[PDB]
Amino acid sequence: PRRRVIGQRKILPDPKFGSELLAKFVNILMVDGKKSTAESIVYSALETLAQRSGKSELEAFEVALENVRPTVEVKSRRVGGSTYQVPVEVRPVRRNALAMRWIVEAARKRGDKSMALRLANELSDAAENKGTAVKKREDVHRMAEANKAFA
Amino acid sequence: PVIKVRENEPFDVALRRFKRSCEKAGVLAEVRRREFYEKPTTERKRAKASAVKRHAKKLARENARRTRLY
Amino acid sequence: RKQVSDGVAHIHASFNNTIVTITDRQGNALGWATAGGSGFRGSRKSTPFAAQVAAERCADAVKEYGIKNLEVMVKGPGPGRESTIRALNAAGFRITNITDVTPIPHNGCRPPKKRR
RNA sequence: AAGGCGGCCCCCUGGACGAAGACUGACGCUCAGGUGCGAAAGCGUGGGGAGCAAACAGGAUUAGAUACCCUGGUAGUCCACGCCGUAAACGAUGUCGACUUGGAGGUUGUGCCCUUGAGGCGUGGCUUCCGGAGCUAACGCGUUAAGUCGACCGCCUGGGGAGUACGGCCGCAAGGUUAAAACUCAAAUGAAUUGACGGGGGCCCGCACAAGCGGUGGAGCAUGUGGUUUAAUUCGAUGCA
Ligand SMILES: [Mg+2]
Ligand SMILES: [Mg+2]
Ligand SMILES: [Mg+2]
Ligand SMILES: [Mg+2]
Ligand SMILES: [Mg+2]
Ligand SMILES: [Mg+2]
Ligand SMILES: [Mg+2]
Ligand SMILES: [Mg+2]
Ligand SMILES: [Mg+2]
Ligand SMILES: [Mg+2]
Ligand SMILES: [Mg+2]
Ligand SMILES: [Mg+2]
Ligand SMILES: [Mg+2]
Ligand SMILES: [Mg+2]
Ligand SMILES: [Mg+2]
Ligand SMILES: [Mg+2]
Ligand SMILES: [Mg+2]
Ligand SMILES: [Mg+2]
Ligand SMILES: [Mg+2]
Ligand SMILES: [Mg+2]
Ligand SMILES: [Mg+2]
Repeated sequence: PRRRVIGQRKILPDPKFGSELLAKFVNILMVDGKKSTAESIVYSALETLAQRSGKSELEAFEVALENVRPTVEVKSRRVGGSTYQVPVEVRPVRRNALAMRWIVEAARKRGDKSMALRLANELSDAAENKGTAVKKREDVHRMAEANKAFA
Repeated sequence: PVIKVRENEPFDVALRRFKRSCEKAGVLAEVRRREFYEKPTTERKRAKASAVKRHAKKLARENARRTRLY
Repeated sequence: RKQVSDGVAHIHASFNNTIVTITDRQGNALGWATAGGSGFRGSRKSTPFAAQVAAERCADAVKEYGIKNLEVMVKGPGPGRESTIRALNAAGFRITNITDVTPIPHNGCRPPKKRR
């Protein structure tokens, strides 16, 4: 968009829990364009996570995002022979979506049986402040303070 | 560019006063112009264009301060 | 040792690096720290923030002398010319004066060639 | 006068301009051959050498890089005395006189009022910018003419060969000055116009980049093409398109 300002069309808050934030989760997780399989996988995975540790089905899943949200991210600008990254803050709207993506891409790399099981395990680690999700958030944080002299 | 910090005040204002001293005394600019040696012709040529374009700005102002534009 | 009460701080800025040396009025060094010496080897040692990191490092490691007053003598117009003294006061010093000493010849020796 | 001349002081010296008068009374302008000065580099004999730096050596980039970039570095740049005598030595505009509407300035004298204090009125000398008539191919010049005229001098006669060869003069040398011919081409050129282009400058765009999702190139197969085979493997389409 050279001359365009956008406004994202709204989406339906999920029926089971009413959180539009969780409704994005099924949209990000959904593959090949189908919600029937993706929505049930998220719901089923949330039952095990909630049963395993702590009440408040939504709040346990919200703790994981609070641990994987990145507060800074680098962007590259080419000047001479080599590009060098410059750090920049993350707007809170994109901040939610970034960690919301990292969990799913890290979940698909476990060796478990069901995608629901892999998602439950990853969300457990994130809520416990461990695993691949926070590790990905750690690199973008470390590599943004690695070269902070640029701005 | 010697500055003497007064009774307390803020260090930022003392720093802003020291920066103003260097700007007013031309410490920054003289180092750059004397880092390399340029030939005497280039010195005479650059001053020629600097004065010519400075006066040309004044002579081009009179052609727009009275002519309606829109 | 000797618990020097007041001291001097020389900032040697340059287009490529920054050196911070803490002394006393007698001109004897106590500790030094440079941007290149602070692990910023490469193209980042000329950044203004790279001088911030080095100034604290030289403010530290001279705590043995108990220095409480500093005079700042900035030199060598470059990137790290004002940031490096913002960090000096953040270390707790009470800067008495700031002076700019820098070699400005009255058309002395001939400088090198233009670059192409 | 041109080349050129930049801390302060001293002592030798040239030129320019202005006010008011005396004085000589055509003593004037130009100048072939001559004579003098003449940037930088260069040469000779002595000194000096901080910094820069041809040559040179190493490190890089590169397909190579005898270059640009980096770290070093000698002649030279500096002084005295002699040679050299060439530059885009250029306002690419010879010197000397006369006349021909105007503006805005810079610098240096001066004689009146209002020594009312700033100021106002003019006359002199150099000098910068813009423009009127006029000039001309157009750019442009335009009272400091490239305008209208006088007096002398130098130079030019298609482009290469060529400011070269030979022969003189000059120089220690580098080389300088004077200076052709055979042969070859139908052009070479100046200014301006319309485009196109730029690793020139602006402003605006779009699945052009950025933010994402899914793919191709890897495998098996379908289909088209190139090639190769064949008695024939019918003809056409061939960057985007
Ligand atoms: Mg250099
Ligand atoms: Mg003659
Ligand atoms: Mg010479
Ligand atoms: Mg010599
Ligand atoms: Mg010698
Ligand atoms: Mg070199
Ligand atoms: Mg000549
Ligand atoms: Mg010649
Ligand atoms: Mg000249
Ligand atoms: Mg000139
Ligand atoms: Mg000529
Ligand atoms: Mg004469
Ligand atoms: Mg004019
Ligand atoms: Mg000759
Ligand atoms: Mg000859
Ligand atoms: Mg992209
Ligand atoms: Mg394939
Ligand atoms: Mg046919
Ligand atoms: Mg065919
Ligand atoms: Mg064909
Ligand atoms: Mg055809």
